Amino acid sequence: PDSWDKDVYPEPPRRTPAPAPQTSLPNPVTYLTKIFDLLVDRPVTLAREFIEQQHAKNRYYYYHREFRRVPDITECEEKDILCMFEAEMQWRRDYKVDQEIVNIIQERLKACQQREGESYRQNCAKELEQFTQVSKAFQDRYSDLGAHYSARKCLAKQKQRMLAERKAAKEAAAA
Amino acid sequence: EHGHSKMELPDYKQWKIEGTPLETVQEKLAARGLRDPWGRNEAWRYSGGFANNVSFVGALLKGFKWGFAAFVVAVGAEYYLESQ
Amino acid sequence: GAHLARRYLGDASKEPDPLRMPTFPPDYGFPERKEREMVATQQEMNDAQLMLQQRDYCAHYLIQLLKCKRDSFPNFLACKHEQHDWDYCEHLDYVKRMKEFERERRLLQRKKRREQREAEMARG
Amino acid sequence: GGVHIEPRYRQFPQLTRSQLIQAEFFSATMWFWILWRFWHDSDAVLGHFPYPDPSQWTDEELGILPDDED
Amino acid sequence: SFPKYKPSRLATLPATLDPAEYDISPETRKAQAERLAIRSRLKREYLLQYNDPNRLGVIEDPALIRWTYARSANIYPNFRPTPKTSLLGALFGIGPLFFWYYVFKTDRDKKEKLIQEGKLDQTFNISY
Amino acid sequence: MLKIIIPTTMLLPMTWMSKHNMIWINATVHSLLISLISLSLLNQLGENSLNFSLTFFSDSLSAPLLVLTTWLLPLMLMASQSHLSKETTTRKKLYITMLILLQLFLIMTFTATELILFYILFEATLVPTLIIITRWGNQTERLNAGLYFLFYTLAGSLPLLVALVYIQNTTGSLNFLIIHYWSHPLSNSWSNIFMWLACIMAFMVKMPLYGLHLWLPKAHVEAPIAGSMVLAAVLLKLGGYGMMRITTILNPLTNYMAYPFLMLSMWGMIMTSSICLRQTDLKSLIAYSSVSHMALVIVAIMIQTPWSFMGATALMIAHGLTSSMLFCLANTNYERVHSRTMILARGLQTLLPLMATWWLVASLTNLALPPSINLIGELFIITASFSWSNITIILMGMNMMITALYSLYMLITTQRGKYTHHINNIKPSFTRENALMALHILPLLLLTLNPKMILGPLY
Amino acid sequence: QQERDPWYDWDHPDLRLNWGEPIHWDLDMYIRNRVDTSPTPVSWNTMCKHLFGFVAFMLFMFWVGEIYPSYQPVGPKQYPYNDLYLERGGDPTKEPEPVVHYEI
Amino acid sequence: SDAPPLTLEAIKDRVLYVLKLYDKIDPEKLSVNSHFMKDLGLDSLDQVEIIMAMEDEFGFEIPDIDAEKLMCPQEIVDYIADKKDVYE
Amino acid sequence: MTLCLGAITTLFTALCAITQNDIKKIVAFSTSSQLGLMMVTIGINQPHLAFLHICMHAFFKAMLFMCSGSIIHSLNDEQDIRKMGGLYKAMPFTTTALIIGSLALTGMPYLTGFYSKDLIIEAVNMSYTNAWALLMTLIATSLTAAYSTRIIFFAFLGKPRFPPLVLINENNPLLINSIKRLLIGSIFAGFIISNNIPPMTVPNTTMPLYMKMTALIVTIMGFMLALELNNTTYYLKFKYPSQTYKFSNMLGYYPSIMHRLPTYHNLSMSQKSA
Amino acid sequence: YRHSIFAVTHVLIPVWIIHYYLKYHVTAKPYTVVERKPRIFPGDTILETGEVIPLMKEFPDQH
Amino acid sequence: AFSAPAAYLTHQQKVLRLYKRALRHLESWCVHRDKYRYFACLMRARFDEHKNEKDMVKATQLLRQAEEEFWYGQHPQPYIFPESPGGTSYERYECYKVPEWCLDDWHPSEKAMYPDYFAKREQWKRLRRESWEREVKQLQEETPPGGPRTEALPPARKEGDLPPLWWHIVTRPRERPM
Ligand SMILES: CCCCCCCCCCCCCCCCCC(=O)OC[C@H](COP(=O)([O-])OCC(O)COP(=O)([O-])OC[C@@H](COC(=O)CCCCCCCCCCCCCCCCC)OC(=O)CCCCCCCCCCCCCCCCC)OC(=O)CCCCCCCCCCCCCCCCC
Ligand SMILES: CCCCCCCCCCCCCCCCC[C@@H](O)O[C@H](CO[C@H](O)CCCCCCCCCCCCCCC)COP(=O)(O)OCC[N+](C)(C)C
Ligand SMILES: CCCCCCCC/C=C\CCCCCCCC(=O)O[C@H](COC(=O)CCCCCCC/C=C/CCCCCCCC)COP(=O)(O)OCCN
Ligand SMILES: CCCCCCCCCCCC(=O)SCCNC(=O)CCNC(=O)[C@H](O)C(C)(C)COP(=O)(O)O
Repeated sequence: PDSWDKDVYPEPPRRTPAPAPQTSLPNPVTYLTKIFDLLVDRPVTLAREFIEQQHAKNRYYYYHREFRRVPDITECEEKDILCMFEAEMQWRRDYKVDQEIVNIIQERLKACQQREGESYRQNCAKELEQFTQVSKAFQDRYSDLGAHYSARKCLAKQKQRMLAERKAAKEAAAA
Repeated sequence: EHGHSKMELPDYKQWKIEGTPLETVQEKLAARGLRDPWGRNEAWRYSGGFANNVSFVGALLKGFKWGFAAFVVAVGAEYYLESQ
Repeated sequence: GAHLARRYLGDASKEPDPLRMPTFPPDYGFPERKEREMVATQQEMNDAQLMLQQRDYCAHYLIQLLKCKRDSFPNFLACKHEQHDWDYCEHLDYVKRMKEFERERRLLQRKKRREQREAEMARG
Repeated sequence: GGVHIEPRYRQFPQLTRSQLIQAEFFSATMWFWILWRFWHDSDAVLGHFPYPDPSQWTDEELGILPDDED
Repeated sequence: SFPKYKPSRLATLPATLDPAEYDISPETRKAQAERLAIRSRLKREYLLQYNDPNRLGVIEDPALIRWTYARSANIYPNFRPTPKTSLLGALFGIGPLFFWYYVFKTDRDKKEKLIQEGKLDQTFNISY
Repeated sequence: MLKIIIPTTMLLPMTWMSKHNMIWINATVHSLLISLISLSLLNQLGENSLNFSLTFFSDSLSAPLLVLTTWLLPLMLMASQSHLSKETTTRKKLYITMLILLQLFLIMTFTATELILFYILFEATLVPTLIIITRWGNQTERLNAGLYFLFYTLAGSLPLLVALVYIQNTTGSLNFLIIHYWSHPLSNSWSNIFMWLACIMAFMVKMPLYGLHLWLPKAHVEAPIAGSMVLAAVLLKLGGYGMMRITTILNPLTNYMAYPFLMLSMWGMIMTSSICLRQTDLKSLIAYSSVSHMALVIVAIMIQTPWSFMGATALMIAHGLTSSMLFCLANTNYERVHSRTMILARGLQTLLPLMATWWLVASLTNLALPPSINLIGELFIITASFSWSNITIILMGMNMMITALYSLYMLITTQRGKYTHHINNIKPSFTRENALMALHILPLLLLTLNPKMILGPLY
Repeated sequence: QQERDPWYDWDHPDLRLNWGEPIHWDLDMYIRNRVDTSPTPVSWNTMCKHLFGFVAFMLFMFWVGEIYPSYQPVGPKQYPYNDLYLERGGDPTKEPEPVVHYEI
Repeated sequence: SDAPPLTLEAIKDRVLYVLKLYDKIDPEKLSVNSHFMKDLGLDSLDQVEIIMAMEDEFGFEIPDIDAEKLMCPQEIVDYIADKKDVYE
Repeated sequence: MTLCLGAITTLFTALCAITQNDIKKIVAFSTSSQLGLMMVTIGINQPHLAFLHICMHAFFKAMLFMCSGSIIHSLNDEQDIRKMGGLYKAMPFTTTALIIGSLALTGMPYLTGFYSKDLIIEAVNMSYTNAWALLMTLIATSLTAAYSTRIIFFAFLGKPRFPPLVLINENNPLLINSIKRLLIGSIFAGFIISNNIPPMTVPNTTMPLYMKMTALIVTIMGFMLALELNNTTYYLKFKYPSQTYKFSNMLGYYPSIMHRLPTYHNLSMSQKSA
Repeated sequence: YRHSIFAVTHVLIPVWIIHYYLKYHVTAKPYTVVERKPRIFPGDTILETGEVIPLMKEFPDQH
Repeated sequence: AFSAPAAYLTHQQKVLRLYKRALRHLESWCVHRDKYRYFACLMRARFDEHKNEKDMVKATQLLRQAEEEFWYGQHPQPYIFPESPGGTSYERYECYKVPEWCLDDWHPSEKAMYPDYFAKREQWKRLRRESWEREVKQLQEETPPGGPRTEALPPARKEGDLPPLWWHIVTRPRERPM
């Protein structure tokens, strides 16, 4: 279906074996599916088609809101309140988008395990690698901030991480 | 629609200890100098359709005869149908 | 089971420990060492997606049995021969495992006998 | 939805022939099924593949030498 | 002779095994007569109040009111700080708090040390 | 925000100039309309807040509490209609005036963009409730109860006032937005320890915290029915809202100052629950259950994680609704028997079956049956506490079990068994009481369909 | 209160109480829905000894069975591709050391 | 259930039927109003065994306090009828 | 842990069952023993076998409770097996269904209980587990046979022991049809379901002859022993019970102690301290 | 007659509503219904592509 | 149940009660009828051996060792009739028992159905109203001073009188109301 992007939600080509029946016996599954089609799919399709025509008679549009970019917290004065307000709003929007990225990756992982079946451990290794990376980055960004999180606290966490990394690199080089 | 049919009790002279384990009980009691005054009260438990018992193995083989007969018939039919 | 009684009431070192079996090199007995062969490839034995524990040397018979069970669906008693073949393959695999256990037991026996003989010769 | 049957008061109760024939029939089919399954499928109880005797195996296929070579 | 039955707190002695009921004296008979008398007086009072066609509402029970008042409102005026009361109160009111504080403080200290050393493996731990 | 405040004020002239026999009708209708109007506050943002003006603002933590506050008044009027029948018109108008004043104070409290204004209204709520408790109370202990309910409260919040002004002399502002944006860490000092204590103790005394809960059984047992409804449902949540608001300036001291209270809560939730097992009074039983639930909310707020806060908000809303329902049911029993003892009237399912159904639903909701919002809150708090320290589950688990016990105990003692033989004045339940029960319970089961509306600003 | 007379005409037949009689302090503890103290056929101490002894014996025997398991005279199950290395976890870039099964 | 609604005549017939199967009592002498101790010369133990027999006959048991003061077949019938709420 | 818990559960509950007098209590302890067997199966890493056993136990245990309810209703709400006598002939349909259900429960070959329980025992015998758990499972099988014997013997074989007014009646189509559907199920569902599902585990193709027949051996031994012990009740000898009988009849004394010692000490504290 | 109306108003209407809801609302979003991938054996052919899977390696067949 | 209790049980009553309990527990132990008959006659013979004993001290020393012997061999799971205080259906119908006075609260639309029943009910109410006023005076004059000594009531002695306190004994709900 075109309602969603196939690249953001990938799927293997879904090859299904042709049905060849060794036994002459008429299986009940085919006949049951034929009666189900005749009694359910046709009337449902007619109703959906009628609704779609009534919708096409009245077509109107809605748009995805675009947000500009604003200076973040790293370039705001100590007590300047307006720049802090704008930077905080921008950081919160980025946080929400980050949550949804993690949601997307998790969805791919959840779907793959079910889709693969009994061979999931070998098959889902690629998906697992992606979720591992995304979860690690998200954990570095936003873990242990607390209930009263803000852009200043995230920046402080990042600064302490960068200081630790620089000290470790200097120690290893000077070892 | 309920069971209002005027059920009438049997005659009490019908119940006798004779031919039941209660007679044996009365013998073992009289060998001591005693008697069972209620022996005729429970005689109805050994009189009617309750006289004949079934053993445990007899109970487990409730439908063995007809089952075996049907099995033999079916085996004969299958043998005669395959050897064709 | 008798092996349980022999190991738990007799000499524990006399008999193999199933957790650490085998304790002897495969080529110790004879240098021929014929290899175990499989029929099912990696990919088709993945596409059949049997189970990790059903993925053993008997897998081709299992795949044939599954093909039967899928084709002759309405009559669930058509493919019985492939069930028998898979059972036979598992039986042969189990007999091989029993042979391995017996070989390990006899090798331990002969090693301990050699140790006792060497001890006696060194003493005398 | 049944029929009228009165109590008996110290006699055997009344029985319909239908329940008797039904009980006999169902026990009969159970026993027929057991016998038929035993005849056609006997390996499920007595086994099918013989259990080999480990002591009967010769030393040649067991990969063992007569305690002198290796 | 058969093995003796030993009564306990949660499995009391049967009436038929009481030695008291076999030591019968006229004083005990008088006591039992008096107990039956007072019980029957209370029963007569209740039944007279109970069969009255005029009566509507609930027959107030002084015993029930006494029970609830004694359990609820009569405790503190009869309270006296004694060694038993003080020790039991201190134990049952202070010991659990300090026990749980020690447990939780110790657990959090070990977890914090592990995190600082880096060996805890918090992979996939996002929601806290 | 004035679109809710002004009608709540016009409720007073409407009540005072109404006819003698039309005060209840007018008050109920217009309270329902104000609730409908306040419902529009639920449309919230993931961004800052609904800053209406310099004085009032709304958030997704304030909005559910405001909606509950506006919705509770019609229920209190319906409940109070019965036991005030033989009362003069002037005194009935004064009763309705007390209720309206309390709602107005609560509404202005939950918006309250500044902290001294919040303190002033948070303290103004004391007077109408004190008058209601000590004036229209049945027993002779009510006076004593009122005293407790007052002085405890003030003893907790008089230091807070001092702390507040001190903050404004160092920070320069008490506006919550500026307080959030310019927050600074608290150094580990004795002065900062005592400032933390002053900031927290006012809301701990009103939660109530275990050991500071003694005023609560007294005030809840001795108050009239509307008093009990508002004390259990809304007034307990003032402490939760205040502690959620004020902990933004207490970090990182809260990391280690929370230990004495957490224990007091975690052990407390056990003790109070155990108390409910041996209780001869219905109102006392419900009050102690309230203490247990609010202790769980305390633990949530002190842990200070997003899941803790979402769970605490959900549990506060759910507990308000359920405790109000239980108090109303017990009052329906009391109006018939006049005794308030659990063991006196028994086997009422035989005489009042639909009321037995109401009892069952209220008990199940208290017992935290999924997917009710009670269990959503409790489960989120349990998960957050488990992440805090894995051993907490033990205590948590015990509390769950104990809760079920006493809940079903209260259901089996009063509804099941054989009826009391000498009580023959148990009339059939009126339409007013059944409507009251339905209006209590239907919003809970409707809210379980849209939980994000009560999950707070961290959703 | 489970051990009162069930055939007396109590005013509260379910609670087995009479109107006006003194009420025990712990009535809500003994209400026939809760702890009862009625005598039992077997003495309390004997019941405790038997229950504790059975449980302890079963625990000890389970530990003994853990020490002395039961199994079959067979070798370990053999799996083809380096003990199913790729299908169990994976790591296809590490070149794990090969294990070859013995044919006997 | 499907239990027939037993009547006073049924209770009396069953009580006398059970009594006649007691060989210690002569069937000719026994009457509905015949006393147990004086008119039939029976013991107290005989009375308790009679009460247990009636209990096993009717499927419900009589408290010892009530049972010990049932001395005629008529009052046993009356007791059973009052216990089971028998109209006619 | 799962294996050990299941083993102790099945042994203890069957042991309590073999000496009960209430028919519903006997069936309840049978259910608990079967659940213990299911958990034993879970412990030895056979989840699909446990699921199959769930599916078959549904059929035959449900129909067993059907039959118990039929007897209880027909004897005017009497549940003790002491007061039910000869019901083999007085109620034939009820008798036949129960005999079938007891045969299925005790793992009679080619019945609904065979295709699960036989495989359970085979898998437990030929796996790396406790010796104690194995022994408990085998003794539980014997005790299962024992209490099935007890039910049949005490409710269907002897002389009648119910009150004189006979009210026995099965002749209602609802009861008959409801019982017969589950009877057909508990006869044929084993073969049908086993042959229709795909292979979900490696079978036990080769087994020692005595190990293949162990389940039948223990079941027959339990049958014979319980029958012989029940046949001594007709003897004109009367002796006081032993300690083991009192232990098994009062449910290992667990409901006494545990429903008096903890609860008391809790409620007491709840009033005295808290 | 009764069974006809029962099957119409208790089976057909719910299945119609559920089928419409699944086919046109639940399916419109990704990963809402994830179906287990069907088994492929040596010797089948795929409808979508048509390639035939090669047979196995002719294991030595005897008994 | 119905009968008013006494202050104490005499030795005769205690011996009879032990006899009844022992017979019941023998019946529980001896499931079959003939075996029970044999052992019940044996117990009866063993029971009346001391029937003609005269002194009180040895008779009370008996019935005591007898009771200890009972408690040793008391069948931990005795047979209980289904409706007895231990049976499986002891209070099964106590949830279907509704008091009569509930009918006073019926809506007149409900009372419109069953008009004959409520006419009879009103006649019963008037009868109770007169009888109670007579009963109070009868019980007042008949009772000894200082309170009753037993909870046993006198019958009606006049012509139109009714037994004192009869309303709540006559109008029991039923044994099986529904
Ligand atoms: C590997 C080789 C393979 C071959 C193996 C051998 C082949 C078979 C050999 C048989 C061996 C024994 C089988 C017979 C069982 C006995 C039955 C019997 O006669 O009972 C009558 C008799 C008393 O009868 P009663 O008092 O007259 O009853 C009054 C009426 O009869 C009231 O009666 P009722 O009408 O009310 O109801 C009757 C009911 C009531 O009767 C009872 O009271 C039942 C109680 C005993 C039966 C329980 C047996 C199961 C044992 C498992 C226990 C596990 C260990 C527990 C640990 C406890 C720790 C303290 O009895 C029954 O219904 C039937 C009973 C069971 C028979 C059917 C099953 C038996 C076969 C299964 C067992 C062996 C085969 C296993 C298969 C696998 C192969 C290995 O019971 C006994 O005396 C018990 C005998 C043995 C018990 C041993 C346990 C004693 C523990 C004391 C302390 C020990 C020290 C511990 C130290 C710990 C320190 C911490
Ligand atoms: C009544 C029912 C409950 C109601 C609420 C009760 C809860 C109130 C609890 C108040 C929180 C804790 C109070 C003080 C916490 C500070 C930590 C201190 O106690 O621990 C040690 C402090 O050592 C000693 O405790 C010093 C204080 C000793 C004197 C206090 C009295 C102790 C018991 C009094 C309890 C009375 C409470 C009720 C009062 C009415 C740490 O050693 P140190 O490294 O050096 O100091 C660190 C702090 N610095 C860095 C800022 C300096
Ligand atoms: C229901 C009962 C509850 C009772 C309330 C208990 C909480 C008590 C909280 C303390 C009370 C005073 C709070 C202080 C006001 C905040 C302002 C502040 O902290 O400023 C500090 C001042 O802090 C203080 O002065 C506090 C001193 C305490 C004096 C009053 C003691 C009252 C009793 C305290 C012990 C009990 C505390 C816990 C009780 C728990 C509840 C029972 C810094 O002052 P500076 O000198 O300007 O800066 C230092 C650098 N030069
Ligand atoms: C399994 C259960 C085991 C039970 C074990 C118990 C064994 C029982 C053995 C008891 C031994 C005795 O008899 S103890 C003997 C107690 N002492 C006497 O009996 C002396 C005078 N007897 C009486 O007064 C009686 O009531 C009597 C006259 C019989 C009736 O009188 P009635 O004219 O008013 O019917």
